[PDB]
Amino acid sequence: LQKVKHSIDQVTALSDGVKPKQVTKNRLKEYYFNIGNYYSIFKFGKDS
Amino acid sequence: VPDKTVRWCAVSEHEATKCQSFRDHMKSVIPSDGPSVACVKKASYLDCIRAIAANEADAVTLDAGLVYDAYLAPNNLKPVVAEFYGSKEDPQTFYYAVAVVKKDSGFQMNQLRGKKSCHTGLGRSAGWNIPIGLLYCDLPEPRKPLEKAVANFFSGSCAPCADGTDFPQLCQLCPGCGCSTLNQYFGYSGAFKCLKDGAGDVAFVKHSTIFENLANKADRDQYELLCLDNTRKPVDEYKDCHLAQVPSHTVVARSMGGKEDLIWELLNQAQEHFGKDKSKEFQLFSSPHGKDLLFKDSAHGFLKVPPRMDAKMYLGYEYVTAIRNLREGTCPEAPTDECKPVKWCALSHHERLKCDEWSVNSVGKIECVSAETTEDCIAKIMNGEADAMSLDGGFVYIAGKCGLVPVLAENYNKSDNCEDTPEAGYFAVAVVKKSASDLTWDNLKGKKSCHTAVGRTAGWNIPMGLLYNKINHCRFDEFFSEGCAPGSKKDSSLCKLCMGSGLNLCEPNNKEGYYGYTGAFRCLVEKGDVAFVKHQTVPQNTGGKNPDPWAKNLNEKDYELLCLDGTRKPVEEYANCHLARAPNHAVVTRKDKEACVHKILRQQQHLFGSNVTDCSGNFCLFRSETKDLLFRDDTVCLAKLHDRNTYEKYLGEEYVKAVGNLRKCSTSSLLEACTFRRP
Amino acid sequence: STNTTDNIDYFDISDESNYYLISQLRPHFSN
Ligand SMILES: *[C@@H]1O[C@H](CO)[C@@H](O)[C@H](O)[C@H]1NC(C)=O
Ligand SMILES: [Fe+3]
Ligand SMILES: [Fe+3]
Repeated sequence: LQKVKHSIDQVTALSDGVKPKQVTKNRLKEYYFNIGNYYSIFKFGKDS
Repeated sequence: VPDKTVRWCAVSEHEATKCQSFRDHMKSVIPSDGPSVACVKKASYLDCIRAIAANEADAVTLDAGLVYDAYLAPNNLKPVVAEFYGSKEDPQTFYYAVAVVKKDSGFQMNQLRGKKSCHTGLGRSAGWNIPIGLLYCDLPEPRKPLEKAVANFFSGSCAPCADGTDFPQLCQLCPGCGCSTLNQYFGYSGAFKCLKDGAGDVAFVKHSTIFENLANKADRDQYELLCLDNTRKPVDEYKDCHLAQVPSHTVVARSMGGKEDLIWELLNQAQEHFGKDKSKEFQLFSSPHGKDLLFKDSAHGFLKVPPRMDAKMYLGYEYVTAIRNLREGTCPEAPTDECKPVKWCALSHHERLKCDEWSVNSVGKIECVSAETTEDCIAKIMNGEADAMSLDGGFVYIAGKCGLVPVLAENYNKSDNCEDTPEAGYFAVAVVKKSASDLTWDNLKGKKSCHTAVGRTAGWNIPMGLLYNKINHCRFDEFFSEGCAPGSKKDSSLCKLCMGSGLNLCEPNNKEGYYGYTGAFRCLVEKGDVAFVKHQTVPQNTGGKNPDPWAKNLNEKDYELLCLDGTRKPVEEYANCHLARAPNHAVVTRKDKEACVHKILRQQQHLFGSNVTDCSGNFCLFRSETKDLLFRDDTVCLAKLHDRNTYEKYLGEEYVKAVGNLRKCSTSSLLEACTFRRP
Repeated sequence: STNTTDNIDYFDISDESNYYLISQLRPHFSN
């Protein structure tokens, strides 16, 4: 339950949000990899 | 908030590029649960030290001489990861400091006056402390402040980080002293460029600096480096023309908040993937837009600084004393006519009573400084806050590894000339009772075993070194069922058989009743099956020799000692049945106060030795209140050690081998920290 | 009345580096 609440807190914390029209390719990879892992924490959290 | 970042200090933006590349490349091969790097840009090294102190950043890399400026309060910074300089096969930790000069320039070391000099920093190890410390005492008065007299000594120079406002001669060859890579002559390569451009007559660097900046063998055949013996030698051989050896650069961190396990967790996964051509894309130890950024370009690996080792034990004692005398400005003359009073060391508030009574009954020649374990008082000798100790041979091996020497060695045999006679030693035995006749040295599985304390000769090293070759594994808490051995880990059964209450269980000192020889005999009488003591324990506690009642009631004949083959031989006949012959105890001290502790204890012996009768109502240094405190109670005289003053020579070959078969099983942290030094 | 437990699968173990957690629900990893 702690990992679920931390995941929701970080994602909604990113929904303020910083708005670039353009980013670097490795920055974009860091983004999709990043909040993709937050989906992995949340969807892994619900059934547990 | 990512909640697990290691902040890092960069000295310029020109290093902050390297921090950003190390951050993005180190983001990949660590998973998302692991730690990550963040970058903090501070202007100078000292502002980063204040930054880590005020909890902004967490780590930086500093030299050996700047850790001394990093642990002084209110900073309190400790080295946590040290780096290595040799090859991967034989890792070196020390490195050399040398003085490189132009060819045919016509200086030896003693004409070195008024010539423009290229330093690498103010307080860095290989560039300031060894050059100024070598040529230091030829300077005229006033020595303090050091920079005024060095500033009048060299006819202009460049030493970065020195205050150019109060001292213009230090910042003369450089335009302004800047503490970053923006100053074009900072660092090892910068001081060598201060030699190469022709403005400097001498440049003080390490040995690999001339190798790294040049790629031509003939150009290295031009430049030379000058020695201690007033000779010039070529730069290919720095083993013979080096000024001094210094410890490595370290990543400093905080002492309380840390966090050290994330620094080691980060860099340990960093040097594997990124160390030496391990990735072609990113380099940890090389950079395109500069050299020596965040690390050295001569480093090859990182090993952990042990947790016992603090700052002063990292730098050593010789180097801490040289930097401290170079700051305060003393330059001692030292002819040995009168000696200072010896600061003795004593543990745990009974030895403070007997020590202080001895401090008053002397003239004033023996003082007392306390400790709570013996392992801590050995470190307190190594720092300098105490001088002597009386240790048994197992801790004489530890303090021998750490750099102390034995001076006087306790005798036990009464004679009309015992200051001369070298005794062979005393025999270790194990003592069992007449109630149990099924016990046998071959049959020790699941029996309770009382011990003197961890690390001692007759209680731990000699018996468990013999039990180790049978049981073939390091854990002894699983072989015996229970047993009383103090000083071991609080989790073990070996801890929870002992009696010292409360919270003083397994504390290796006289807080417990069960500590010592006689306390091992107490747990043998009360709750144990076998105890490991000296051979003289049962006669000293047999038959009303102890007025304390549990030993007042006891007798000799019921307790009989056991051989190692499995038979019974009487306590009266100890020579034909013993575990091993362990050496007698010894007084240890540092190598400089050897003659003084020798002299003061020889004179101080004859007043308060065994010749003095009427002990109650007077002072008897060798007797005590049966707890065997500050000295072994059946000493006769402190024997002289001549021709044999080294732990190797004094302890003998069989005992050094007998401890060496147990050295992989040892868990004492101070031995690990002392053996960290060796490459 | 119920005196026994039927489902036991709440046991889980993590790696020594604690990087990954295994579970006994499918798909047995978060990844
Ligand atoms: C013991 O003390 C007496 C009196 O102080 C002294 O004369 C004697 O020399 C001492 N014994 C030794 C062995 O020095
Ligand atoms: Fe250095
Ligand atoms: Fe002993």
